[PDB]
Amino acid sequence: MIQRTPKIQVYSRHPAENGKSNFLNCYVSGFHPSDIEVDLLKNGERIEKVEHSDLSFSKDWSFYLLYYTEFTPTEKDEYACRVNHVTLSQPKIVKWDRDM
Amino acid sequence: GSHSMRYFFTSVSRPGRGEPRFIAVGYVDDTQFVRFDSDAASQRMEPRAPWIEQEGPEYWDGQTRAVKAHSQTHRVDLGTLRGYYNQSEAGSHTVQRMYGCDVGSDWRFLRGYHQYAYDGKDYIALKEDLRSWTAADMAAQTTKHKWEAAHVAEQLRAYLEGTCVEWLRRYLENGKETLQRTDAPKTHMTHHAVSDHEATLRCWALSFYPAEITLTWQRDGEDQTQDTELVETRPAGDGTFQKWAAVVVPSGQEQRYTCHVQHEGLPKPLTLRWE
Amino acid sequence: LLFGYPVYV
Repeated sequence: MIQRTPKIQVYSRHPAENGKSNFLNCYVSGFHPSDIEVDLLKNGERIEKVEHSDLSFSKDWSFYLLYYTEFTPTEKDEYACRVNHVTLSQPKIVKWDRDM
Repeated sequence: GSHSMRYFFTSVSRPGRGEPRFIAVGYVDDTQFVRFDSDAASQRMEPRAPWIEQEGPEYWDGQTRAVKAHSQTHRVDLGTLRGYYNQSEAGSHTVQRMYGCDVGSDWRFLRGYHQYAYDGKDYIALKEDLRSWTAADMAAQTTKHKWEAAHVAEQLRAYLEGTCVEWLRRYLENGKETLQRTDAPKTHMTHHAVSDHEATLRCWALSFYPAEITLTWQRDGEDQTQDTELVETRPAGDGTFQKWAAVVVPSGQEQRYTCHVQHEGLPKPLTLRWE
Repeated sequence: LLFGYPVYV
């Protein structure tokens, strides 16, 4: 059966500014089947209050989801998204680069 | 301009763990407006855009009834497809369904769709004439024949050409602030050094709606297609979209490069330069 | 508004 790897982008809703509230986003797209595991990490640990968009899919039938959480960025805190899916042998971790 | 309405349905079997997971979503252009999730506590079709929240209990009760009827037909479909493909009871499988309509810039019916995929691949699709079916698999022919004999296309034609576009127009009018708006891209560039002899110039487009956008780079006005890194347009989470495009610019050459942005929200396409 | 008639593959 058809299996497509998720593309992953990790980024903020607004241009990141220390001390200003924002949303950290992990966008997963182009994947099949739809079961995926997506966590947001703050300094290496799973963030607990993380929501997601309703499962939908593109013209070629592949799925996409946005995972998101309110945060306030600081100079030192690191953020990342960690994804597991049938196409990945081990969890893929993408770090947040306040420049991507 | 031109508009669309689409509904998207995903049903996933979960052998040994209960009924299939069923999710429906509806969109007008790039704006989600309804959802149903079979795992949620409400068991109702739910609003996801503010303009649909004032539709009232006849709407919500009837859309809850219709969407549950769609859940049940996919529940049966999973069992039907498993039989057709001689598949075991153990494995999880996926049916997806999409239907809907486009209107043109006159707001008249332009195109309609109704199509299914099984486990990520085209299963059956209504053709553009809304009168015939495209079916690639052998298993899919059984469905095509069943549908030709039950005149499913005729029923679908009447919906897509009538109800579907009438309700799209109602939504366009009722959500005119949301749906008939454009948000122009807010743009900028960043510059970051790879090494001493080259740097990455990234052109950003933020907060734009709708999602369709063209972002390119040129070098002395020649298109840099092969040498541009382009990422997929992504949601900001607030109903707007984001995209970027980057080139590697060797030293002293920033002035050669222009980033070109086309978007319905712009009064004229932009030409940006690092300078 | 959703299509109101059942379709089975």
